[PDB]
Amino acid sequence: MKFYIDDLPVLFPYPKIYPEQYNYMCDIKKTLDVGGNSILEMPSGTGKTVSLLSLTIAYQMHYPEHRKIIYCSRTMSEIEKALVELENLMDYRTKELGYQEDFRGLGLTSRKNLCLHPEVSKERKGTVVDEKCRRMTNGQAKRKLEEDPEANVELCEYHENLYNIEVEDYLPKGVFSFEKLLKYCEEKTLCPYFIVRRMISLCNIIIYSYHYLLDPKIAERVSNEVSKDSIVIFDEAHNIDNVCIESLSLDLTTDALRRATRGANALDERISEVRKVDSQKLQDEYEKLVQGLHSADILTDQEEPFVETPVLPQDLLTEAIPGNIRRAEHFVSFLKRLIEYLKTRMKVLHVISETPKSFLQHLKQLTFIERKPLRFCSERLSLLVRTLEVTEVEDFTALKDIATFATLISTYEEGFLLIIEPYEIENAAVPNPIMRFTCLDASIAIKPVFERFSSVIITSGTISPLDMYPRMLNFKTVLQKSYAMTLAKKSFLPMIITKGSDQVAISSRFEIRNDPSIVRNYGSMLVEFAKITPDGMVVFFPSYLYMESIVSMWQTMGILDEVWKHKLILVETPDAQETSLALETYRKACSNGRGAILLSVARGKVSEGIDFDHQYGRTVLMIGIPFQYTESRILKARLEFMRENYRIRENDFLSFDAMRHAAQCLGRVLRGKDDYGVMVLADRRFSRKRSQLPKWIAQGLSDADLNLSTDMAISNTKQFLRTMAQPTDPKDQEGVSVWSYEDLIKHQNSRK
Amino acid sequence: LRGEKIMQNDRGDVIIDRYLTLDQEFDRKDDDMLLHPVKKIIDLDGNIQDDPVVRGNRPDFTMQPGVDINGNSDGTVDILKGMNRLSEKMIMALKNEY
Amino acid sequence: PRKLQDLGLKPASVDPATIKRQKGKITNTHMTGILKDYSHR
Amino acid sequence: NKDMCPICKTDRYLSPDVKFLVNPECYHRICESCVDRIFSLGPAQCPYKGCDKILRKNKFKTQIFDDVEVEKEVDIRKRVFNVFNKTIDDFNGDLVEYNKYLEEVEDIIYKLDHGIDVAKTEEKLRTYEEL
Ligand code: SF4
Ligand SMILES: [Zn+2]
Ligand SMILES: [Zn+2]
Repeated sequence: MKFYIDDLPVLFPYPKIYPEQYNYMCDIKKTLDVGGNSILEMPSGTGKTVSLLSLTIAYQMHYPEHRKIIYCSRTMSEIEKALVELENLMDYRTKELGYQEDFRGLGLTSRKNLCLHPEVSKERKGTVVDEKCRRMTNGQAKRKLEEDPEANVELCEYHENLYNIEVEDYLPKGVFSFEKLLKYCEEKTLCPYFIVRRMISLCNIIIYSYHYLLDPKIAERVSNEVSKDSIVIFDEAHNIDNVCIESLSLDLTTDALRRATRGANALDERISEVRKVDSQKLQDEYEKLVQGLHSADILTDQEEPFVETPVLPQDLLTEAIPGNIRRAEHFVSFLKRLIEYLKTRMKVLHVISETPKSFLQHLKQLTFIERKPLRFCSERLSLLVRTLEVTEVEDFTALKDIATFATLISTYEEGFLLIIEPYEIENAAVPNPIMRFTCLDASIAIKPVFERFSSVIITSGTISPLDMYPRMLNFKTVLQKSYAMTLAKKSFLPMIITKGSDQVAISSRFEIRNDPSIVRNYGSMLVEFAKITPDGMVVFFPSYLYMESIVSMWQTMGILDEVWKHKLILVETPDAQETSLALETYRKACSNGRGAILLSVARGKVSEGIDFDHQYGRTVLMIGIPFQYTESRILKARLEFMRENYRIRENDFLSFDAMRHAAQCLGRVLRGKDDYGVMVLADRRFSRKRSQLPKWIAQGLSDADLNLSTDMAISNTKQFLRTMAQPTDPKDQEGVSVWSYEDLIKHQNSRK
Repeated sequence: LRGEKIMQNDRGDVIIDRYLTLDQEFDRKDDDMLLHPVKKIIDLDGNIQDDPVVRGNRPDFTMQPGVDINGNSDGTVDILKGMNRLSEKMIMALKNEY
Repeated sequence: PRKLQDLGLKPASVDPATIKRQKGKITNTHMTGILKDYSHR
Repeated sequence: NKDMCPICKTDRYLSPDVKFLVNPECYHRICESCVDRIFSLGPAQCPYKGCDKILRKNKFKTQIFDDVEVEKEVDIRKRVFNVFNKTIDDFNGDLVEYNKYLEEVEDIIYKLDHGIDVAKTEEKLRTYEEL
């Protein structure tokens, strides 16, 4: 349809529209026109991505400002869905306006997802892929080939073919999903990664993950190309604090330092070798360092620093190199004795938590390393590596960890803590000391974003409570609200199971995981639901270890044998590719009527973007509240930090963290309003968390379902599934849950 | 083959045990028989490779496969893979030449 | 073993001193040899 | 040279109370037991094959870093920083002069560590002490 808001014409790609979608679009436009941030929570059974793209694209195409759009999702798989929705929306616009308007929309991701080189795309880790591409694209190979054609260094035909054509002609006008982008680039032998990265400044809408906006290592290059007045959308940002914290965190092991000394020794040997034969390089670098230049002025735009900048760009010192680490050998000695100090700090016998200031003071005492040189460690190493012609950098890889640690601990002092533990795994014959640099404040990484951009929309399906995100992340919103779906007939049955058919309490507390009664009670619930679930059944566990133990217990008990008769058993595994194959099989078995059951972790890879709608999900079995491991030094430090700063009680945050994951998994079962499923929360502690669930889920949870038994939940499920299989009466939803164009106009008349 | 954890105490049979290592070779040949590129919609490998330079805090032992005192695997992941492979082979067998 | 344990050497033995070496008148009797003692379950 | 005194060959397994020490003069590992018997009466030459540098028992200390070479550099660094010591304010905020001063000190430490010019550098350390 094509309807009107106060003055903005918006073309919806569907003939019908939900009341929630229209209200969602109206609120978004109000936020955009008034300026500022907002937090909008729309249910999962209502199209959110299409509504966002429909309004925002229309907004950019109508107003004189022509503000760009930045779309942030949490995983790469979501970028594809957003791009597919964008393609569908733009195709509708091209057919209704009579022409293809000037529009470019591209997704962004790593080389590993976009490498077409037959020999470099066959790697099992992205770091190696980046290294090989850099070797063929840094320009060292091209310059050597220019001087002497006989050089055996190779290139990438994809990267080289781009230089023939201009940046504005890399792709035709339109929207390019990754599936479409790779196909187009393969037929013309071009690099999708370099095409995308060189077209961000030209895109009307750019879609990437949160790691490309919050992580300083990969963000600064991308951030410098996007505009300052663009529309910023945070899609599915209910777990954004976790991304913000891992961006400024690091871990050091004994193996890391043992591998760092070898690299430092190799670096010293390389410097000596270069000193004998070709010494002009060292002097040339030293001269520029004395002048006051940094990596930006020395490195060409074609090459990248060896050590990614680990701190936010606003905290990097703009002064010249301190002079202590100005020469190659002096920096190596500086680096070596820093490694030695780290090694001697790994021999503690009890957990030590210290501020970055205390660590710096002790470092300045035992050795004589000051704060300022430590801040330039990463910046200097990238220069030394660049000037040493280090064609293979396998030896020096470990030094990137030491440099990253050095530049972090010397930069930030508030909101950061250094934990040293003699036991990474308490269940080990021999201690394995670990050193963790943890970020406690989640707003440090997101502070630049909320200041650089004027308007930001924070939207998600299960982002509740809405007051805690402004508290946790220091930002203020013009409006924060959650919509309740106007579903004519109840489509999802949320239930809470507190005990088994024997009326014995059930819980997923880790200390009683190996309990014959709780294990058998959960297994009986799994089997009984597997008997009435028609097609698909997803089961989420609080942790992977809990799932591993209980599944093994079920095998001995024989509970799995009963499940095998009705459905196939697919299990989430640590390997990502194997889990992807499990998802493919699970979907296939759901489609052909064989029936499948998928056991996954609530805080795992499956729960962070994979949706189980229609037949892929008809029942969700939340086995326990997904609490973290409370006896974690990092979490306890974060809980203490939040309590003192933001006045958040430790239990409140722990419950909030657990519920934001339980609700996260619940909302992945409804796509439209014709979708239905049963949500069962199997834990006695869930009974008092109804007020903590999202508003649209809490409204559907009845007072009788707050504490059910397994038999009483099965009987209700059987009745509900039977009821949802009947032909819905169109008149019951003709104008109360689904709107035609005429109905929408009426709603615009009565309101005004 | 029944997806049950093998016990070292159990004596077993001498003759059949000779094929245990052969099965370890058949499972490898079957893992490739199932491996193939996955659609980007549900590609979980690209999500972990989205940012290849992510360095945070290593997850707790509750978010990792179980291990014993000596540090080696407890073996429960093997049976998880075994049932996963059984389901995958059954579904693949459906899409035969017929 | 005690002397070895004072020098810091692990002793592979122990002192043997620590080895702890571990009604009336019935009513019916025509059932002479029938009643099996099912005392516990 | 793994866990035992090179002189007395006192392995740690049979003598768990063994404790090693180093002398800045030659940085040679030696267990405490050898130190008392060889040096208690007075100064004597180091009991190493190829080392004839005399030392006193009062100078022995405990090695901090597991790398001997870094210990030598740090100790020399401590010796130099006890003499060559200034701050940014010492040059009234002139960063160029301060950085050049820092580079000179590092060059002094590098030369003293690798023995490039021991005589001239050592005299310079002594000279600056007066000033
Ligand atoms: S230029 Fe592109 S295709 Fe070539 S190696 Fe690099 S990422 Fe792969
Ligand atoms: Zn000795
Ligand atoms: Zn000596």
